[PDB]
Amino acid sequence: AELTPEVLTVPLNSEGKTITLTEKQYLEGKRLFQYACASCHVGGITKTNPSLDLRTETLALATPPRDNIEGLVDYMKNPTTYDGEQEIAEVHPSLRSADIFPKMRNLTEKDLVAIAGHILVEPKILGDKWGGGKVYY
Amino acid sequence: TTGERPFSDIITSVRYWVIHSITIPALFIAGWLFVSTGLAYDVFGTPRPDSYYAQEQRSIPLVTDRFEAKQQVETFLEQLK
Amino acid sequence: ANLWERFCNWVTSTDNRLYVGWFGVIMIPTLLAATICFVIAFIAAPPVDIDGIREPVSGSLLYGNNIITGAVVPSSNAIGLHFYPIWEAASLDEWLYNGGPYQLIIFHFLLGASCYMGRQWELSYRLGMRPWICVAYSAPLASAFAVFLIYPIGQGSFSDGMPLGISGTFNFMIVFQAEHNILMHPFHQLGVAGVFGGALFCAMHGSLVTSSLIRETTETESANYGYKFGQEEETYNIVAAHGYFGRLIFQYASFNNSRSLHFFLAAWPVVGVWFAALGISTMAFNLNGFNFNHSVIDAKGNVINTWADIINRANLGMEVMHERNAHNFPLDLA
Amino acid sequence: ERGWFDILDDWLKRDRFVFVGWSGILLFPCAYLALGGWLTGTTFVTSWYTHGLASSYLEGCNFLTVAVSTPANSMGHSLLLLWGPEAQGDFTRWCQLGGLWTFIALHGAFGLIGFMLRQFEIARLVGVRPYNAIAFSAPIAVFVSVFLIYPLGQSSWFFAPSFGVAAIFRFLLFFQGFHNWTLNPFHMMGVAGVLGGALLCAIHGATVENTLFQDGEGASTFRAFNPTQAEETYSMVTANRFWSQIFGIAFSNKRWLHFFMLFVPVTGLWMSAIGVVGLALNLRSYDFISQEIRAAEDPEFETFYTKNLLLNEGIRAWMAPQDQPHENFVFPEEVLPRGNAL
Amino acid sequence: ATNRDQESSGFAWWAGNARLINLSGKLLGAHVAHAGLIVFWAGAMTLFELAHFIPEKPMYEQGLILIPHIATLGWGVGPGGEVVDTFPFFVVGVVHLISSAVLGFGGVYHAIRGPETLEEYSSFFGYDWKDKNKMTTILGFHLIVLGIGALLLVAKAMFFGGLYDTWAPGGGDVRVITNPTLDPRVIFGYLLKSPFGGEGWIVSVNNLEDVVGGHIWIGLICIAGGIWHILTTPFGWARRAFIWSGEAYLSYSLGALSMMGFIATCFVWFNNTVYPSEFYGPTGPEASQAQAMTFLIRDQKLGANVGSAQGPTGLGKYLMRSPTGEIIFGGETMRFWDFRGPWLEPLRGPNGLDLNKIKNDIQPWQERRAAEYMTHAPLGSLNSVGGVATEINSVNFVSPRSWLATSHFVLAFFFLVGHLWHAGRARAAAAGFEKGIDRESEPVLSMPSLD
Amino acid sequence: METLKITVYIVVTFFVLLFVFGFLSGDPARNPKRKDLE
Ligand code: CLA
Ligand code: CLA
Ligand code: CLA
Ligand code: CLA
Ligand code: CLA
Ligand code: CLA
Ligand SMILES: CC1=C(/C=C/C(C)=C/C=C/C(C)=C/C=C/C=C(C)/C=C/C=C(C)/C=C/C2=C(C)CCCC2(C)C)C(C)(C)CCC1
Ligand SMILES: CC1=C(/C=C/C(C)=C/C=C/C(C)=C/C=C/C=C(C)/C=C/C=C(C)/C=C/C2=C(C)CCCC2(C)C)C(C)(C)CCC1
Ligand SMILES: CC1=C(/C=C/C(C)=C/C=C/C(C)=C/C=C/C=C(C)/C=C/C=C(C)/C=C/C2=C(C)CCCC2(C)C)C(C)(C)CCC1
Ligand SMILES: CCCCCCCCCCCCO[C@@H]1O[C@H](CO)[C@@H](O[C@H]2O[C@H](CO)[C@@H](O)[C@H](O)[C@H]2O)[C@H](O)[C@H]1O
Ligand SMILES: [Cl-]
Ligand SMILES: [Cl-]
Ligand SMILES: [Cl-]
Ligand SMILES: [Fe+2]
Repeated sequence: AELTPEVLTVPLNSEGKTITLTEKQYLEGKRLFQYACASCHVGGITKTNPSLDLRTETLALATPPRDNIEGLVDYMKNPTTYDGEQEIAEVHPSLRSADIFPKMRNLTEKDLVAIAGHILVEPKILGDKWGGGKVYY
Repeated sequence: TTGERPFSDIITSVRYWVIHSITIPALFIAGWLFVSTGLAYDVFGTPRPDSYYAQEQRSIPLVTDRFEAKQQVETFLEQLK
Repeated sequence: ANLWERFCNWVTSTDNRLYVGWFGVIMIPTLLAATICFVIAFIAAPPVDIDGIREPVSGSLLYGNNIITGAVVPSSNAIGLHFYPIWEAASLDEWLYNGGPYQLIIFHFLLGASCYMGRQWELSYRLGMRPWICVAYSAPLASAFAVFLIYPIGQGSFSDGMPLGISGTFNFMIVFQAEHNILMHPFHQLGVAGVFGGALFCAMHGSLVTSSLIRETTETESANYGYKFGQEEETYNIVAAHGYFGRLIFQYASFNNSRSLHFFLAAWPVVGVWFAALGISTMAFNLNGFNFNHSVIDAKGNVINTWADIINRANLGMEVMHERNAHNFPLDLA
Repeated sequence: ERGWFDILDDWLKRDRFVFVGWSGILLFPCAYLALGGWLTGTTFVTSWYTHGLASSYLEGCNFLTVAVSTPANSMGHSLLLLWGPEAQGDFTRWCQLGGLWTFIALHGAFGLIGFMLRQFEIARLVGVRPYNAIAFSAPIAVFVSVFLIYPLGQSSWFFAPSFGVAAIFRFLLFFQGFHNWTLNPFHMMGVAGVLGGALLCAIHGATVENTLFQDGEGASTFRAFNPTQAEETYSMVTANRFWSQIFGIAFSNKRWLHFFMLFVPVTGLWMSAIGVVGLALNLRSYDFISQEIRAAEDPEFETFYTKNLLLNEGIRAWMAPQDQPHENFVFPEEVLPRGNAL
Repeated sequence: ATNRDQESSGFAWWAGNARLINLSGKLLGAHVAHAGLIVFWAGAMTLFELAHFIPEKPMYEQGLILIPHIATLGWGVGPGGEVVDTFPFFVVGVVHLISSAVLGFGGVYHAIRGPETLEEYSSFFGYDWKDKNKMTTILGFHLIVLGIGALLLVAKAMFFGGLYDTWAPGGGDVRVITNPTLDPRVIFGYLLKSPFGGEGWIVSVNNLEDVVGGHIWIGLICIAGGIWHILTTPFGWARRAFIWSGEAYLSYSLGALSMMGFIATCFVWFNNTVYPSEFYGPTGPEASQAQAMTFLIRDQKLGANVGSAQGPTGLGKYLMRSPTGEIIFGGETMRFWDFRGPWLEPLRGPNGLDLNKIKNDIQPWQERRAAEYMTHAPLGSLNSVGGVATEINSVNFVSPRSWLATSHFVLAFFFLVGHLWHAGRARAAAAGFEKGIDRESEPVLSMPSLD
Repeated sequence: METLKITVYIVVTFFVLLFVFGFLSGDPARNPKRKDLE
C-alpha cells in the first residue's frame, strides 16, 4: 500500500471540486497539526469535548460544512459551534484569536491549507482509528 | 595458562591491525549491502513498507491451514498485484 | 556511675541477647505499635472506603477474607495526603471506616525500619566490624518507602499506596502497569536483572562452595558436621571451585579472589534493587515506561502492530476496568 | 586400551582456553544455533503471517520490541522442520511460517542438556561434587515447563512465549488476565524462592565483606586475600554474634549456609514449574468459590480479590481480538467492559 | 608521582580520589575544576535551550528547565509570562560559559601544576581536617558567601526589576516587592507547619513577600552565623558528639544535600509560586483540578445544574464537600482540594468553591487556562510521548515538573546512600577498624557468650 | 481524643529525647578499640 495521489486527493469545496496535495504538503500538515492541534485532537478526537470529533462524516454534518478545505480553513480563521450559531474564537485557537493563542501567530494561509489537508487525509488512511479513541488503538 | 597467545599481545600487534583494518570494514560493508540492495527482504521474506497490504485491503494475511500454508502465503503475495 | 550513665551502658551494651541501642530505643516501640495494630486490623477491622466514594472494601478475616484475599486497606481518597491520626477522628468507628489503621501502621513501620537500618550500623560499630551491611539493607528499605510513601506523595493520596495484603499487592501491581507501563521501564528491568541475577548467583555460589567441601566426614553422617563453628581454616577449597567454574566458562570469567566474589554477590542484587525502587519512585511523578504505541507504520500510513501494541491492549483493559465507579471525566490524571 | 575412542577422549579433554569435552559435541552447535537463530530472526524476520506483527530491526522494531514469534495457531504443535510438510524445504516460507521459533526452542532445549552434561563432565574431571549441575536442574524445569509443556497442553505453539523482551512482557500480562497466575500458590513459592535467593545473595556478600579480617595495610581490602591461603578471610564468629543480636537468629555452620543458598532459589523455580504444568491444562488457581458465592448474593461485598478479577476481565476483552487473530473476534463497542468515563 | 598508586596511597584506582584527602593543593584543584564543570553546564545548557527556543510556544512544551529559572527572576518576560526579550537568557548563558573557563583554569592549575599541599606555602590557605577552629573558620567564610547570595535575590526583587508574580492583581506579571514580610511569626511559622496534606511545610509558600522576607532572614542568619564561626571554636559537647575528619565532614554534607534534594523534589512538584505554571507547566494537582473545571464548564453551558448533579456513587458529579465541609471539585480530584492557583481562586468564596460565581462569573480566560492545563498534565513516557501510558504517539511532551522531580529524587536518594557509606566509614576509620578485624584482637572473642 | 493526643505527644517526646541525649552521651567512644575520638 502507498500514499498515492488518489489518497491525497480531497474536496476543496462543497461544489464538487477536489485538490491533490503533495507528499510534502501531507508531511507539513501532520507536523503543523501536531504543533498547533494534537494537544487536544490527538488521533482525531477532542479531549476537552469528546462529543465532537474530526471524522469526515462529523465534519460534513457541521454548519457550515467542514468536510472540505475551505470549510476547515475558515474554521481555523473563525471557529463556530457545531450548529454554526456562536463564534468561539475566545476559547478555541484561531487566527482571529492569535493574540490569546500565540501558537497561531506564525501560521500562514499555506499552513492552514496543510492542516486542513491532514484532517481530511488521515481517516482515508486510518479509517475508524481516526476519531475512534482508545477502543481502536 | 592454557597455551594460546594472550589476547592483549594479539590486539596490540601491528599485523593484527594490518589484517583486521581490512577484514572488519569489509564485513560491515557486506552487511550494509545485504540490507541496502534489498536482498534481506527477499531472503527472509520480510515485507517492504509497501508490501504489508494491497492498496485497499485492511485485513492481515493470516495463515489458516497447516499443510497448504505455503500456497496460502503465495496467494497472499500475488494479491499485492 | 549515675543512673543516666548506667542506662546508657545498658542501652548500648554488647552483652544483651538482642541489641538495643539508640536507634533501637525508637525502633522497638514503633515496630511494636505497627505490628499490634496490623494483627488486630487484619483479623477484625471493618470495611474501608479506600477510594473515597462510599464503597467500602473488606480486608479482615472476620469480615469475609482468607489469608490470600485479606489486607489492611489504604486510607480514603477523600483524605489524600492529610495526616489522619486517631485523634483527628470523631470516633473509632469513623477512624476505621476511613482507613486510619493503614496510616498508623505504615508510618510506625517506615520509622521503625529506618531505625532497624541505623541499628545495623550501630551494632557493627560496637563490635569492631566494617559498617556497610546497613547499606545493603537500604535496598529493600528504599523499596518499602517507594510503595508506601513516595508513590502516594507523587499521586496525591495514600489511597494509592500499596495495600497491606497479598491480593492487594497484586492489585497495586496491575494498576501500576495500566498507569505507568512499568514493564517497559528500564529501572524495573534492572530490578528484574537484580532479582533473577541475585537468585542465579545465590544458587551458583551455594553450589560451588557445596561442591568443593573438603572431606571431613563419613557417608553415614551429614557433611555439615565437617564444619565446626569458629574453626580457623576454610571449609572448602576455593582453588578447586575456581578450577571448576573457570573451566565451565573460561578462566577469566571466574573469581579467584573470595573478597571480590563476595563483594559481587552483595553489589549485584543491591544495585539492581536500588533501581527497582527508583523506578517506582520516579513513576511516582509520572515519568513512565517506554511508549512505542503505533511506532511502526507502513508506506501508506497503516499502523503495523508490534508486541508493544499488544501490551498496550492489555494495559487498556486494566485501565478501563480499575476503580470502575471513581472516574467522572475522560482522563485519569492521577 | 588406546584405540581411536581413547585418543578422541584425550583431544576432547585438553586443557585449552575454551574446554570442549564429549558434552561439547552436543552443546556447542545447539547453543550456537539457538543464539544465532534468535539474532537472525530479531534482525531480519517478520511475524506478519503468523501474528500480524512487525518483529525485526529490518521492519523498524527496537531492542525492546523485536522477537522471534511463535507459529500461527493453525500450525498446531508441528515440529515445523525445514524439510517437513509445511515448509517443504523452502527456507523463506519456513521463516514466514514461524520455523525459527521451533528451531530455537528445540536447539535451545538440546543445548541446555548439553550444558548440564558439561557441568557433570567438568566436575568429574576436576574431582569436585556435581552440585552445580544439580542446581541447574531448576533452569531446566522452568525452560521445559514454560516453552514446551505449557504450549503442548494448549491448542498450539502459538501460545508459547515468543522470544523477545516485549513479547515476554505480553506473556506475563496474558497469564495475569487469563490464568490469574499471581493467585497461584506455586507461583507464590517461586516468588519467595527468587526474592529469598536475592536476599541471601545480598546479605551473605555484605556480611562477608563487613566481617573481614585485616590481612593487609591497604584501605582497599581486596588485595589482602590469597587464593591458596588456609585461613577464613572473614570471622564467622563475629558474623554470628552480629546477626544473633540484630535478627534473633544466625547461621553458625558455613556448610549449611552454602547448602541453603543452593536450596532456596532452586526449589522456588521448581515450584513455579509445577504451577505452569497445571496452567498447560488451564488447571488454574483462578477463583475462591466461597468468595464468588458470597459476592454473587451480596452486591455490597468487596475484596481486593474481586477487584482483581474485574481487571482480568478487562485484559481478556481488550487484548483478545489482536492477541488471538485466528479466532476472528469482533467485539462491538457496546459489549466491551468499562467503568465510568474511562 | 606523589601518592598516585595503590601501594603508596593504600587506595585502589577506583577510589583514587580518596588519595586526595590530605593533599590540600590538589584537592583545591579538584574542587575548583568541579565548580567549573557546574558553571559550564549552566552556561552551555542555557545557550542550547535558547537556540532551541520558539518564543510563541509555551516554555514547557520545549523541554526547558533553565530559561524558566531565569524568567522566574523577572528577566525577559512580561504580563502572563510572555517572552518579550530573549537577550537576558543569552547574557546569563554567555557569562556563565565564560566564567567556567576561569574556574577551569584555576582548577587545572591547582590540580596538576600548583603546590600539592598548601600548609608549607600558607598558614591561611593550608589546613588540617582535625583542626576544629580552622574548619569552623572556613565554614564561616562560606556561610557569609551564602548569606550574600540570598541577599542578592532580595536585591533583585526589591531594587532591580522585581520577580515574576503569578499572583499579581489582574494577571501574572513581573512585580517589584516593596514590603517583604519581616514578621518572624510568619517567617518561622512556615518552618513549624506540618508537611502533610493542606499544610505542606515550607513548600506551601504562596506569595513573593514571604519569599523575599524569608530570604532577608536567611541572609542575615547566614552572615551572623559565619561571623560566629570565625570568632569561636566548637564547644565541649559538640567536640564529644562528632567525628572530626575529612570523610566525616563530607558525610555530614552528603546528608544535608540528600535532605535538600528531597525538599526540592517536593517544591517543584507542588509549588506554583516560585515555580510558575506559566513556565514549568501545571502541577499534577493543578491539571487534575483543571479537568474537573473544564467539564463543569462544558456541561453547565449545555444546561446542567452542576450544584445538584448527583454522580453514580451518590457524591456530586462536579462538586462535593471536603472532610471539613469546603466545596471542592468531585471525581478522583477530590484528593487535590488543597490545590490553589490564580485561574481558580476567583471562583472561591469563604466556604470554598462558590456556586453563584460558578454559574455567573467564569470568564473565557479561565476556560482557556483550565483547558490548557488539563491537556498539559505532567504525565508522559521516558521517550517523551505525552499523556497517559496507553496514549498513542503524536505529542512530544514530558512536563519539566516531572523531569525536575524525578532527577532530584534519584540524586537525593543516592546522596543518602553516600551519607551512610561515608558516615559509617568515618566512624570505623576514626576508631581504627575500617580495614578489618585484628585477628589477634577480635573484640567478640573477649565478650561473654549470648547464651 | 484530646487525652489520647496529649498522651501520644508526651510518649513520642520522651523517646525522641532519649534518642537525642543518648547519642550525645559520648557515643564515638563506645567502640571496642580507639575511644578518644574527641
Ligand atoms: C550436532 C548437534 C545437533 C542436534 C542434536 C540438532 C538437532 C536438531 N536439528 Mg539441527 N543442526 C545442526 C546440529 C544439531 N542439530 C548443525 C551443525 C546444523 C547446520 C548444518 C543444523 C541445521 C539444522 C536445520 C536447518 C534444521 C535443524 C533441525 C534440528 C531438529 C530436527 C533434526 C532431525 O530430525 O534430524 C534427523 C536425523 C537424525 C536424528 C540422524 C540420526 C542418525 C542415525 C542414528 C544413524 C542412521 C542414519 C541412516 C544410516 C541414514 C540412512 C538415510 C537413508 C534411509 C535415506 C533437531 C532439534 C530442524 C529444526 O530445527 O526444525 C525446527 C531444521 O529445520 N538443524
Ligand atoms: C570531577 C572529576 C574529577 C576531578 C576534578 C579529579 C581530580 C583529580 N584526580 Mg580524580 N578521578 C576521577 C574524577 C576526578 N578527579 C574519576 C571519575 C576517577 C576514576 C577513573 C578518578 C580516579 C583517580 C585516581 C586513581 C587518581 C586521581 C587523582 C586526581 C588528582 C590529580 C590527577 C593527576 O595527577 O592527573 C595527571 C593527568 C594529566 C597530567 C593529564 C591531563 C589532566 C588535565 C587536568 C586535563 C585538563 C583538560 C581540560 C579540558 C583543560 C582545560 C584548560 C583550560 C581551562 C585552559 C586531581 C585533583 C590522582 C591523585 O589523587 O593524586 C594524588 C590519582 O592518583 N583520580
Ligand atoms: C538536573 C538534571 C537534568 C534534568 C532534570 C534534565 C532535563 C531535561 N533535559 Mg537535560 N542535561 C543534563 C541534566 C538534566 N536534564 C545534563 C547533565 C546534560 C549534559 C549531558 C544535559 C544536556 C541535555 C541535552 C543536549 C538535551 C537535554 C534535554 C532535556 C529535556 C529532555 C530530557 C530527556 O529526554 O532525557 C532522556 C532520558 C535519559 C537520557 C535517561 C538518563 C538515565 C540516567 C543515565 C540514569 C542515571 C542514574 C544515576 C545518575 C546513576 C547512579 C549510579 C549508581 C550505581 C550510584 C529534559 C527537560 C533535551 C531537550 O529537550 O533540550 C531542549 C536535550 O536535547 N539535556
Ligand atoms: C576556591 C577558590 C580558590 C582558593 C581558596 C585559591 C587559593 C589560592 N590560590 Mg588559586 N585560583 C583560583 C581559585 C582559588 N585559589 C581560580 C578561580 C584561579 C583562576 C584565576 C586560580 C589561579 C591561581 C594562580 C595562577 C595562583 C593561585 C594561587 C593561590 C594561592 C595564593 C592565593 C593568594 O595569595 O591570593 C591573594 C588574594 C588576592 C590577590 C585577592 C583576590 C581577589 C578576588 C579574586 C576577587 C573576587 C572575589 C569574589 C569572592 C569572587 C567570587 C567568585 C564566584 C562568583 C565563584 C592560594 C592557595 C597562587 C599559588 O598557589 O602559588 C603557589 C598562584 O600562583 N591561584
Ligand atoms: C533556608 C534555606 C533556603 C530555603 C528554604 C530557600 C528557598 C527558596 N529559594 Mg533560596 N537561597 C538560599 C536559601 C534558601 N532558599 C541561599 C543560601 C541562597 C544563596 C545561594 C539562595 C538564593 C536563591 C536564589 C537566587 C533563588 C532562590 C529561590 C528559592 C525558592 C525556589 C528554590 C527552591 O526550591 O529551593 C529549595 C530549598 C532547599 C531545598 C533548601 C532547604 C534548606 C533546609 C530547610 C535547611 C538545611 C539546613 C542545614 C542542613 C543545617 C546545617 C547544620 C546546622 C543545624 C548546624 C525557594 C522558596 C528562587 C526564587 O525565589 O525565585 C523567585 C531563586 O531564584 N534562592
Ligand atoms: C552549614 C551551616 C552550618 C554548620 C555545618 C554549622 C556547624 C556547627 N555549628 Mg553553627 N551556626 C550556623 C551554621 C552552621 N553551623 C548558623 C547559620 C548560625 C546562626 C543561627 C549558627 C549558630 C551556632 C551556635 C550558637 C552554635 C553553633 C554550633 C555549631 C557546631 C555544633 C552544631 C550541632 O551540634 O548541630 C547539631 C544540632 C544539635 C545537636 C541541636 C539539636 C538537634 C536536633 C535533633 C535538631 C532537629 C532538627 C530537625 C532535623 C528538624 C529540621 C526542621 C526544623 C528546623 C523545623 C557545628 C560545628 C555550636 C558550637 O559549638 O559553636 C561553637 C553552637 O553553640 N552554630
Ligand atoms: C538461523 C539458522 C542458521 C544459523 C545462523 C547463525 C548461526 C547466525 C549467527 C548470527 C550471529 C552470531 C549474529 C550476531 C549478531 C550480533 C549483534 C547484532 C550484536 C549487537 C551488539 C550490540 C548492539 C551491543 C550492545 C551493547 C550491549 C549488549 C551492552 C553494552 C552496551 C551496548 C549498547 C554496546 C543456519 C544457517 C545454521 C540454518 C538456518 C537457520
Ligand atoms: C583535574 C582532573 C580532571 C578534571 C578536570 C576538569 C574538570 C577540568 C575542567 C575544565 C573546564 C571547566 C574548562 C572550561 C573551559 C571553557 C571554555 C574554554 C569556554 C569558552 C567559551 C567560548 C569560547 C564562548 C564562545 C561563544 C560566545 C562568546 C558567544 C556565544 C557563542 C559562543 C559559545 C561561540 C580529570 C577528571 C580529567 C582527571 C584528571 C584530573
Ligand atoms: C528562605 C525562605 C524561607 C525561610 C526559610 C528558613 C527561615 C529556613 C530555616 C531553616 C532552619 C533554621 C533549618 C534548621 C535545620 C537544622 C538541622 C537540619 C539540624 C540537624 C541536627 C542534627 C543532624 C543532629 C544530629 C545528632 C543528633 C540528633 C544526636 C546527637 C548526635 C548528632 C549531632 C549527630 C520561607 C520558608 C519563609 C519562605 C521561602 C523563602
Ligand atoms: C531538643 C533536643 C535537645 C537538644 C540539645 C542540644 C543543645 C546542645 C547541648 C547538648 C548538651 C550535651 O550534653 C551531654 O550530656 C551528657 C550527659 O551529661 C554528657 O555526659 C556523658 O559523658 C560521657 C562521655 O564519655 C558518657 O559516657 C556519659 O554516659 C554521660 O554522662 C555529655 O558529655 C554531654 O556532652
Ligand atoms: Cl460517534
Ligand atoms: Cl482496582
Ligand atoms: Cl474523575
Ligand atoms: Fe560464601
